[PDB]
Amino acid sequence: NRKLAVIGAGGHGKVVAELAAALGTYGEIVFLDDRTQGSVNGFPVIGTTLLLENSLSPEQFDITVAVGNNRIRRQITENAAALGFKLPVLIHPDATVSPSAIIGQGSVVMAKAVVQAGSVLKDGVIVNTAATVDHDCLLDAFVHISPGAHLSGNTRIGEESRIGTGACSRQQTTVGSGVTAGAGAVIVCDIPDGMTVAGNPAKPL
Amino acid sequence: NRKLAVIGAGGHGKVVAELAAALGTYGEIVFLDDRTQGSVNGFPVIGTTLLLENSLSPEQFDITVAVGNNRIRRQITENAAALGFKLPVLIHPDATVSPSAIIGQGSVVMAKAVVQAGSVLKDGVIVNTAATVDHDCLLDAFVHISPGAHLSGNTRIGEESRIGTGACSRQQTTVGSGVTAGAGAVIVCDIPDGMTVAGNPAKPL
Amino acid sequence: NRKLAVIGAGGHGKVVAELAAALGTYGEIVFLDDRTQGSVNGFPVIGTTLLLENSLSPEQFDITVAVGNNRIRRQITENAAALGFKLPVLIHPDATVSPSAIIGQGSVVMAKAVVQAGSVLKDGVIVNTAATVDHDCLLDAFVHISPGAHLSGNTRIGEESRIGTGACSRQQTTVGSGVTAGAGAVIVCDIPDGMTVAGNPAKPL
Repeated sequence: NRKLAVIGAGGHGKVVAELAAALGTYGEIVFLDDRTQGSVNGFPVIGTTLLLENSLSPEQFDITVAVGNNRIRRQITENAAALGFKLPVLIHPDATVSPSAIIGQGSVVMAKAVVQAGSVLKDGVIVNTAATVDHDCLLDAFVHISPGAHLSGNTRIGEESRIGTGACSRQQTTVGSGVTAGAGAVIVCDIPDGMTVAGNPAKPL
Repeated sequence: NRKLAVIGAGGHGKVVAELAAALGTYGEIVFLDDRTQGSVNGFPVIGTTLLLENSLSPEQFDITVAVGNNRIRRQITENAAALGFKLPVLIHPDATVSPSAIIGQGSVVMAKAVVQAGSVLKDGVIVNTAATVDHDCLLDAFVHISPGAHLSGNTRIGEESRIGTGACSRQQTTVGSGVTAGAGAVIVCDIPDGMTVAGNPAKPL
Repeated sequence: NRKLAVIGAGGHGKVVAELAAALGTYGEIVFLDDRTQGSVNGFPVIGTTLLLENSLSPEQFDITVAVGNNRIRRQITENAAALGFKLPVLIHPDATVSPSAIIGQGSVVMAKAVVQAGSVLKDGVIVNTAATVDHDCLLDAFVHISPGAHLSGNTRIGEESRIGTGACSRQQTTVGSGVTAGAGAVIVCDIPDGMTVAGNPAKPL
């Protein structure tokens, strides 16, 4: 489509809108947001999220959901998909993505991020600024790999998990679903579903 | 100006001189240094720092202060500014800097570094090799973000603070002025002025 | 040479083969491997490692040894060199390598990696995804700097040492030979030969 609607005009949204602008492929980039009006960082906020169900045509707008919170991103993305909107994979020109990587709709790969050979990312993943996902990783739906986090080869990350800024994993580690790993967490073993961990090595909080 | 004088021909200076050379915009790049003579890494050392006040014309030379120590960088930069020299912001071709970032004179952004949307860097900041400054950060004057350090969104770093190699911050953290955070420090709360911290999480030393 | 044989078709091998493909300089890229047959990631496995001594001509094939294990990489690389094969330094287009860096045969520098001014890398080094080696470092033979690890200026790393994913060093630190530093290790002092360390700060295990 000629236009992109970025849902969420917070800080993450600003970065995503600049990423899209850098691609040079959209005729117009706009925000939907429920808390701010006017324009943000030079992009217009054309309305609230009610426009998605009520106004925007999937024949005119692509959608990206720029919400950091994984549960909310999931809810909005699934609603957009259900309404028939395209959810482009947005990859910054300064990211490096392997030609053998597979990346699901609605995912965003930020400046300086790397996704290596054989990795599989499901829907709505964020690989944030300078984060790396090495070969043969599996990142399930709505996972957030925060800025500067580094996953070793063969790391699996379960659905909706958040891996904090500057965190890392040892090779062949498995993180379950709904896991929170704090900034700087050093994941050296498998982490069960629903756990919050932090530290070096990462331990339950 | 056609020429650049890099003050400081140590290791940091070598990297800064190569950064400038990569820009392909200067007719000549030279060093001022007080400890070495001849040439360093193929760039001539044309004299000591006494040339700044006594010899160099601001109509012919731009200045960059390639001194890692934040206090000394401050002293020399302020002296250069007072003598009317231009202090270009030097951004490596392989850095990514947001078009909405604001960066003060004399700052240096190294290869693979990223500065994201809405960030404000004051004078004489170093964002070193592969360091990232995410959206809406504020880095005050003569801050050094060391190689591979990653600041989350909305991180504030006070004047002259040094954030060590591989360190990181959680979102919305505030580091005061004159703070030293050691290599690998994981900054998970606000850090008062003048403190030295290290560890995961970062604690006072 | 017109052709490249990548020895090792595991995950590391897949990344190395894609790196070579990105260079656009080889007429053909193939694998030797002892555990897999057919093709891997779209590159043919033309035989086992017995082809090196018995079949491949050094007048037709360049060799790279895509084995993560430093001792095995050393053994195979030294054998290839002894049989007269060229062992190109392979640098990903998205890596940044200083024009004043020196890098020994058989070394590999991955996407987003940086090697800064005055650094010296001996034979068979791996600088993995987004790892950085700052100015004036010395990395001895068959060292592996894992993804996202960051070495400060003037870091020396002894022969065959493995520096884990997301690890970092303080400036002017010396790591001995045969050292293992775990993922996330924060190297703040010198590490004697043969030691295994981990933690923040890195301590013996």
